[PDB]
Amino acid sequence: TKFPKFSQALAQDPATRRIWYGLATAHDLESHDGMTEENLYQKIFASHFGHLAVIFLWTSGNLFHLAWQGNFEQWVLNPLKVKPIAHAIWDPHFGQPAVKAFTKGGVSYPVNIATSGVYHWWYTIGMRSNTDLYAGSLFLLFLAGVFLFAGWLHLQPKFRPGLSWFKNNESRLNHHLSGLFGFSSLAWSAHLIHVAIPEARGQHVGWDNFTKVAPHPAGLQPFFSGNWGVYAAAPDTTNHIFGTSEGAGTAILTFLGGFHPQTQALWLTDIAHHHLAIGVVFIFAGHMYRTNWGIGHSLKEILDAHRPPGGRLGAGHKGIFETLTNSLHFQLGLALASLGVITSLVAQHMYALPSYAFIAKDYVTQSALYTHHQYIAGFLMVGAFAHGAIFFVRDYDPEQNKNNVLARILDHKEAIISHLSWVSLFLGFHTLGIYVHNDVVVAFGTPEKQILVEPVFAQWIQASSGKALYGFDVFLSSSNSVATNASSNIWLPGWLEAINSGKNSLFLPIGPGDFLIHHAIALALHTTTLILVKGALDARGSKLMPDKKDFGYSFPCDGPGRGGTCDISAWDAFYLSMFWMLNTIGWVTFYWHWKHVTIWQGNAGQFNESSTYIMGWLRDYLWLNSSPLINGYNPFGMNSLSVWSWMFLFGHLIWATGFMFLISWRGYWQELIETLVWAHERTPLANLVRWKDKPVALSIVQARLVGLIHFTAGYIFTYAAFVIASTTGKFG
Amino acid sequence: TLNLQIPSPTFEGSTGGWLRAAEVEEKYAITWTSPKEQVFEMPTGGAAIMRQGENLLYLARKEQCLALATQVKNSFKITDYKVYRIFPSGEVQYLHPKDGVFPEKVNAGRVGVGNVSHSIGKNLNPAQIKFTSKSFNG
Amino acid sequence: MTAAYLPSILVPIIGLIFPGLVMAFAFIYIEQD
Amino acid sequence: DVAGLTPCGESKEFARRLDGSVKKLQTRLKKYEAGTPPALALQKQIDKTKNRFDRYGKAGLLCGTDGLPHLIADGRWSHSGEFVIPGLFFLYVAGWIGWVGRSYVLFARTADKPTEKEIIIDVPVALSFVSTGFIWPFSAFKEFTSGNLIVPADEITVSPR
Amino acid sequence: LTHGYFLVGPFYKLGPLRNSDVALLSGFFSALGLIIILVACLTIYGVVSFE
Amino acid sequence: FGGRGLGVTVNAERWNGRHAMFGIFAMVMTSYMKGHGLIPDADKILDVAQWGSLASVWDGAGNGISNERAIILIAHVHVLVVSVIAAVAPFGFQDTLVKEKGYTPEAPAGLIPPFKTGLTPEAELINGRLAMLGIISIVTASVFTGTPVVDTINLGMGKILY
Amino acid sequence: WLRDFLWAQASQVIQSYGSALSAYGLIFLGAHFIWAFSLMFLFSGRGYWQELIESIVWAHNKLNVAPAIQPRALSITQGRAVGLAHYLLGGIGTTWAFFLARIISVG
Ligand code: CLA
Ligand code: CLA
Ligand code: CLA
Ligand code: CLA
Ligand code: CLA
Ligand code: CLA
Ligand SMILES: CC1=CCCC(C)(C)[C@H]1/C=C/C(C)=C/C=C/C(C)=C/C=C/C=C(C)/C=C/C=C(C)/C=C/C1=C(C)CCCC1(C)C
Ligand SMILES: CCCCCCCCCCCCO[C@H]1O[C@H](CO)[C@@H](O[C@H]2O[C@H](CO)[C@@H](O)[C@H](O)[C@H]2O)[C@H](O)[C@H]1O
Ligand SMILES: CC1=C(C/C=C(\C)CCC[C@H](C)CCC[C@H](C)CCCC(C)C)C(=O)c2ccccc2C1=O
Ligand code: SF4
Repeated sequence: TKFPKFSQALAQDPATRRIWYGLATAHDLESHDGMTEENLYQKIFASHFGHLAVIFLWTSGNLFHLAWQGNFEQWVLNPLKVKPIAHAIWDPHFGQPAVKAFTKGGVSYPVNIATSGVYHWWYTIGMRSNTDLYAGSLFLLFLAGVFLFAGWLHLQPKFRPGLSWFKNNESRLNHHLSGLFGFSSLAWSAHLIHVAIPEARGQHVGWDNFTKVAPHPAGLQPFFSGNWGVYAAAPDTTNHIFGTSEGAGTAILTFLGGFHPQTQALWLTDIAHHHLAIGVVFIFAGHMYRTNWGIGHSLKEILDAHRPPGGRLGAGHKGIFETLTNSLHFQLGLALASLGVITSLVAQHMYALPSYAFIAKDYVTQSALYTHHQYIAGFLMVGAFAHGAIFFVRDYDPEQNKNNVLARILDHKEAIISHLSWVSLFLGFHTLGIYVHNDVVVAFGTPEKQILVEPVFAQWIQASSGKALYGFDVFLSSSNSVATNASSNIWLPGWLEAINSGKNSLFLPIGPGDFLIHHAIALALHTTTLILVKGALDARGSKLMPDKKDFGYSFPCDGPGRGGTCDISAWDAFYLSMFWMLNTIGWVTFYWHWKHVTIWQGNAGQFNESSTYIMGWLRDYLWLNSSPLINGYNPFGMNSLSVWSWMFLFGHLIWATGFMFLISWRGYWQELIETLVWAHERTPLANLVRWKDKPVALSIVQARLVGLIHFTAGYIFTYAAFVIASTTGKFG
Repeated sequence: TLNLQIPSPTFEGSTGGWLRAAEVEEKYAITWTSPKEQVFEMPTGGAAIMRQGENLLYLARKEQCLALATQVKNSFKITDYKVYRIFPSGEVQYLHPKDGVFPEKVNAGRVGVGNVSHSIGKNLNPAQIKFTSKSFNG
Repeated sequence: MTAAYLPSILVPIIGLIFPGLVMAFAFIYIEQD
Repeated sequence: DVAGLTPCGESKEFARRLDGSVKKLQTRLKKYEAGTPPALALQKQIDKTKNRFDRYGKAGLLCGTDGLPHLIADGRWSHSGEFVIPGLFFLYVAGWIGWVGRSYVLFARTADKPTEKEIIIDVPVALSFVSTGFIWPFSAFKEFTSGNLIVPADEITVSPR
Repeated sequence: LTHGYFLVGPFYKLGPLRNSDVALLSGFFSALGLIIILVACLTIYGVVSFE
Repeated sequence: FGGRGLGVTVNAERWNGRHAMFGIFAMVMTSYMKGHGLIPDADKILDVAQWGSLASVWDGAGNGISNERAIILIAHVHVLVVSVIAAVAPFGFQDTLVKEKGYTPEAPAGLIPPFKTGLTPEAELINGRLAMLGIISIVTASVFTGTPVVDTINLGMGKILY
Repeated sequence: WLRDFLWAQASQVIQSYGSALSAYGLIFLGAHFIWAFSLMFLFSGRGYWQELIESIVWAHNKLNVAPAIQPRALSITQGRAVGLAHYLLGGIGTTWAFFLARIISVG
């Protein structure tokens, strides 16, 4: 058996555990036999190339499947009535009524209705026909092939980079900030000015004419003259019909603010100046570090020099440079945390300030996008903490970090965990007490006895942004404030028009239910942070197991001795925190979907009166919106929601299956497999057939992971089916 | 040496006995002497009656043999038991007691295997021994 | 749908022939000594 | 008023809530004979509902558009009895409770067998301790400043870092 | 012969084309596909099991 | 893989050449019958109510596979069943598809094998390579012009078939 | 089963608020709470809770309020038993409230 060629210990396993553990440790290159650091970095570089190629192939596949089987050319003409098609259906297990019921979108074959929002994004950036969609798919296929060839090439001899090249922090930071962030943003601003804005104004720009069709009538002469404000003159009129010249302006760079009154999305000129400014700022950031020419900053000197002289941080940040450069897991945790924060930021800011034309009226698409990127955010943050725990297990050198900030985290880890526990118990005790209190007093016929705290802090913030609903009369809601007079000539009219109109999701009105659900969200975030931080900081050892770092990041237990040591590793803390992450994104998406459905229905008072107690959530959101989902198929017929009606139940099945690997444990199943081995060995006409690997029960860590996987898949598929089918049944 | 001609305890048979891996990979044997014919519990499930005199028994695992040895030690005061490992080629490897003296009693000539010359809290952190074949013990 | 024969050609291939050969060859690879 | 809310004593939807509750209790009252104990119980429930709505309307509570009282908790004194002053009452009691429990723990260490004191409470000594809690902030602060509340880090067990 | 002979029956009697005029042809073709799958199973078993 | 006669081996080239000669024959005979109208109900659309959901193609008119395409596919299914049975249960005298691990590989014939006319393996390999090259050329001439493959074969043969 | 039995007949227990059967709805929610609380014992293990109890013991040691009886996490068998007991209580109480509210309302 030589499948796990990277592990001799796994390859000598005589049982079925070998295949599973080779599958689960295949990409754990640091644990492989005889792995050196240079080989590790080169394999990581090529794997990153392969993932980039996979992303490009997926995007090219989306573009191609739309150019072939979509209705983009029909959808551009009538964006607010035509249902967008994701891809075609060819399933031979279908009966005829299922073929009939999925034939939508103005085509003659069964199709799925798109929820990804690629129509609005591609239409906003200037694609109009199916031809350029196919050309973009071809370009991304070619780009993916180029990156596959680069991944092969940069592993070939005399091209394999050295460890000094990989650990060049200053050069990589300068090039990735100035070029990968800055010049990419400048080029996207260029694409918006040169292509997207003219196509938004009904004038065709492609590769055949973009060198002869000026983005602005005055050309680049106002840019080279320093009369840049000429590019701000004659913006798009409030009567502008998107994709046509009727009411179109000539400006290419404005900061008008608010939304286009027809598309209910941000002005494209604002997006172009934003990405231009982001490019300029990032190129200015990308000249900061010294690479070859004496000027620039040194990262080691900046880290060592910022030690506060009062001694409250100890030695400050001395040794953090080598600890960060030498540990890929510390870097991975930092990157995953920052990525999770910004995809949460994307999820909040894109529903609140949409940039794609007509996507604010596509309720299913907004729900799917928010839910998707928020679940991605939870996964990324959990991964950040998990790989930080791996950094403490594998890479943390105390002797290189004497009196460091990391060492001082470790020296007051008990205070951190105890105060996290205190705030988690505080939040849970009083939030659950208010919710149960409201339930009990509403059930007894006295809703006037509820404890309803007005969220005056966030309402004050909304008034500071210009919301005149609450009468706070402060900052942008004050017509005499210095901020109001400062911004009155630039952006205040459009922003005030967008924030004080109740037709969008810009700073939606909030009440006691919003207060309670944000404090529940704070409870869940603090508790997940408690589990993850306690796992990371106790990863090296505890009072029950002071030599945990000798046993690695993942192991089942330390035996029944010393009272019992079940789930003591930091991997087990990851495993416990995954449920709480699913709970937190569940609460967030429940709040988002119920509030947005009640506003879209014109029945926001139902949310305002029912969200203060749990029975309102169970009845008016879960039970009430389940009716089109559970009627996707029935004894009277079926319709297009039936697949979600299947998938919903599918989730309710697979979620439950996870429980069996999380409740029942190993020895029972192992003895059953002994009985099955005896049965197969003693049965005639079947003992002629022999297994090559001995059948064994799944290991403890493997069973925890498999139960987690079935649980998580059920969670995701159940909520996705519910949100899409419910939004479609109410609004589509 | 293992005498293959030692008679076995009287057993009616069970489904818990050794599988094909005993005749293919390895098998274990336990011998002991009893002062009388008496009923004992099989480690694979069931009751057997051991004869007066010598008894030879075959098992699939060493732990089953040592469980039987512990059972007859604490219930019948039998300490002369010997456990052997038998391969399909017929080579017999004596296992327990390895030097004739039980492992809980000190015997001369035994050498310490796996002994570490410091406390467990003096083990190395993984960061010293990453990308290096040095042991965590030092 | 232009080239409508392609779904009916490729979906049975991708869904039954590709996984069967992948499972067979992966089985052969992981069980061989 | 605060945050665009209206006082409950002039809110028409607060009156609609009161009227709906009164009619809901009165339609149950209609099915019973006058003088029967269910009729008296229902009339008492009506009286409690009217008194509660009257008391809530004259208290300066703010009502939202739902028709329920909304609490203000930003620190302003005009609603200082809605969160700040009851919370201090809890702060009075809870700081009491822990302190007397802490005192009992310091007593229990001095006994011959502490764990028997832990499971079997010395009731006179515990009653003395629960009497001591009425001046708990000043006593706790003097315990803190004399170095008898906080122990140094070198006398507390910690795991290997 | 025995197993392939009895494999025809359930596919003919219970398949999705059982109420059509080509029920037996579809059932035999499905049985042949199952036979080919089992032959592939035999082939990979013999490849991995014996030297 | 390579030790069993699979991959770039002389056996695999010979087998693909044999299959390519048969493919040239099948395309020519298909073109001859399709030009001459020997396919009964060639434009008949197969109905889902008889043949099930596998007959769905989802084109713009009829939404069913034509009867002619089904007849061509069933003709191929016959020789696929023959292929499977010959691959698993070959004749004792027949050349086998997969070879044993300790087999002797046939020597590569280079640019051109020795000119042995008749039912010799050299002539078989020469027409097999010729048939593979002809299939490549026919495919390229079909996709660079828009001419259908049957019509391309008829034009390259000078309208002999029809 | 999901729609015509579970979804359909639970209308009575979730609209019982403000009526005499509202206690069943409260119990319905409470059983829904406790059963989920049971999974915290069922899915987790002793070592995590023992180390968290170590941190809480450090917190109580900082204020010199550590008890003489050393707090330990519940045993593995006790963890299984507590999770099973709260699971059974939650499920039986949920079915209890749902059945009783439905059959009192419609029968
Ligand atoms: C200017 C030169 C330049 C540029 C452009 C890059 C570019 C890149 N390098 Mg890099 N590199 C450079 C110089 C450069 N390098 C130098 C000089 C060195 C040596 C010191 C290295 C050493 C190096 C290593 C060692 C690695 C890379 C990697 C990467 C890739 C990161 C993955 C990726 O695509 O993220 C794309 C990222 C961006 C486009 C910017 C970040 C985007 C953020 C999240 C904001 C975007 C939000 C926005 C609203 C989304 C809009 C889109 C939405 C509509 C869908 C990327 C292609 C990694 C890789 O994958 O290798 C193949 C890697 O491991 N580089
Ligand atoms: C009236 C209804 C009500 C009810 C039933 C509860 C119930 C509870 N509260 Mg609570 N609380 C309420 C209203 C209520 N609260 C209000 C209105 C406030 C605002 C002032 C608070 C503020 C509050 C805090 C700040 C804490 C609680 C805690 C608790 C829990 C433990 C009780 C306790 O203190 O242990 C008995 C006391 C001890 C065992 C030791 C004494 C510790 C006390 C709390 C210190 C008080 C003095 C200290 C100097 C003040 C520090 C507060 C500072 C951080 C702002 C319990 C479930 C505690 C908790 O959840 O723990 C995580 C907790 O820390 N509550
Ligand atoms: C609804 C289910 C539920 C509930 C209520 C809890 C509750 C708790 N979990 Mg938890 N957990 C759950 C499911 C649940 N878990 C699941 C499914 C998992 C995945 C395995 C986890 C994983 C998990 C981890 C990994 C951690 C927790 C932690 C916590 C505690 C702090 C969080 C909090 O809000 O404190 C507030 C506490 C509550 C709201 C609990 C309810 C308190 C009750 C209502 C008080 C009244 C009791 C009542 C009077 C008793 C009378 C009964 C008698 C008559 C018989 C708390 C005890 C963390 C912890 O211990 O932090 C200190 C921690 O580290 N849990
Ligand atoms: C990852 C991207 C992706 C995905 C999920 C799909 C999904 C689908 N395609 Mg599609 N396709 C894609 C890219 C993709 N396509 C690209 C780039 C092309 C251009 C060559 C096509 C061309 C295409 C045709 C012509 C047809 C489909 C069809 C289908 C459907 C049936 C599956 C099938 O027969 O595949 C067949 C797909 C191929 C033969 C092309 C391979 C797909 C790309 C190139 C590979 C991507 C792999 C990925 C990056 C790595 C995965 C690793 C691991 C997870 C396995 C299904 C909805 C069929 C359909 O319409 O049924 C209704 C059909 O007839 N596809
Ligand atoms: C994406 C993959 C995929 C595809 C393309 C199909 C396609 C089909 N399934 Mg299906 N199926 C799938 C996945 C898939 N299934 C999965 C995952 C399951 C498990 C839940 C099932 C369970 C299932 C059942 C239980 C049944 C079908 C049936 C059918 C057929 C529909 C009825 C009909 O007209 O056929 C008429 C039937 C035929 C024309 C027989 C086709 C025989 C093929 C062509 C022989 C090929 C053998 C093999 C692939 C050769 C290569 C071997 C190699 C892989 C080792 C159709 C061919 C029905 C059927 O008729 O099957 C008998 C049926 O009863 N399926
Ligand atoms: C003598 C009582 C006492 C005191 C003063 C403290 C003090 C403290 N505890 Mg602790 N605790 C206690 C009992 C006590 N504990 C008991 C009995 C339990 C088991 C339920 C806990 C469980 C516990 C947890 C799980 C946590 C704390 C935490 C804390 C700290 C913050 C305050 C807090 O969260 O309170 C909240 C207190 C509770 C939730 C439990 C209180 C239970 C009752 C109400 C107190 C016992 C009163 C006692 C019976 C009176 C008898 C005396 C009489 C004979 C005179 C602080 C060091 C937290 C921490 O680490 O913060 C830094 C934290 O996470 N404690
Ligand atoms: C555990 C593990 C061990 C070691 C490795 C590891 C990776 C380090 C770690 C994992 C760690 C975790 C994951 C670390 C990652 C952690 C979390 C996610 C950091 C969140 C930071 C939020 C910043 C401070 C800002 C908000 C904006 C502020 C400045 C604004 C104010 C203002 C701005 C200007 C604008 C307007 C708003 C107002 C308020 C007016
Ligand atoms: C001491 C140094 C002072 C500053 C020096 C650098 C100033 C900026 C230099 C810009 C680059 C050179 O600019 C030179 O080529 C440009 C492109 O053909 C010309 O620009 C012209 O053509 C462009 C392309 O059609 C049009 O969009 C412009 O509206 C038009 O003015 C400039 O009129 C010319 O001066
Ligand atoms: C939460 C949890 C614990 C922690 C439970 C603690 C250790 C015991 C809690 C008992 C409390 C103290 C008694 C009842 C709580 C009352 C509501 C308030 C306490 C009253 C005090 C005066 C005692 C485990 O020990 C455990 C063990 C094995 C698997 C899973 C778990 C597990 O999930
Ligand atoms: S029950 Fe399982 S996880 Fe717990 S100590 Fe025993 S073997 Fe380890």
